[PDB]
Amino acid sequence: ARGLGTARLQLVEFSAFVEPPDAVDSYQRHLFVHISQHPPLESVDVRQIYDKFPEKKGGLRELYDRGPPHAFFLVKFWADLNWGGFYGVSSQYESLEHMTLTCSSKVCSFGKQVVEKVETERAQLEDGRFVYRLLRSPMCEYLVNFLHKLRQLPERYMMNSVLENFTILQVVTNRDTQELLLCTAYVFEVSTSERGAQHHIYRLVR
Ligand SMILES: CCOC(=O)c1cnn2c(=O)cc(-c3ccc(C(F)(F)F)cc3)[nH]c12
Repeated sequence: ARGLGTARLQLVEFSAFVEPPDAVDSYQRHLFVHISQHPPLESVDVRQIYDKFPEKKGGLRELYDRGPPHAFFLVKFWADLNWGGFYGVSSQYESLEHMTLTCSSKVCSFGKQVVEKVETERAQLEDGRFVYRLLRSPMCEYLVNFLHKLRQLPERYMMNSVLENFTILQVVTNRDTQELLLCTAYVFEVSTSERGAQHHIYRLVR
């Protein structure tokens, strides 16, 4: 694996952003986190992140046991919290086979599920490949609220302390055959002021 994606499904873009209200006058947007995928990746042993994701039911541990392991990834984000209009999230996946996807996103706090978002995306055949777009989806209110509180902290190390207990688990399944296609675990730190968002993608091995 050389990127976030498998033989059956590749992540092309993900971004979490805000467009200030004056973007209508002159467009701009702030990216909190961003992955653009328009030598193999480093690996991380899954035991090292087991605590950040509750055992619970159908958690990282359970899903990873069912497999296949080449479908499991860890993304480390350095979020850019240096920026009040539209808060949005955009995702795009690609595949060679025609499928209907169910994308489940679970937000955890202190290894306890807080909110869950589930959506179904159908394929658009474009240039011999199938594309799945969910663009400009409104960011869930819990995380818009979280970002506002998070930016109020006076110290970067306090934001990292808070973000230590904050994880997202994203599961993409083939809706018709129910087989898992992709599972990404996301962990978070805050980027320093001058640096924008950054990420590091790893394969989850055990
Ligand atoms: C990481 C993968 O996320 C998703 O797949 C997804 C789906 N709905 N969704 C939101 O409705 C808000 C965020 C988000 C909001 C804020 C931040 C952060 F800036 F705090 F890091 C990160 C993700 N993320 C998501």
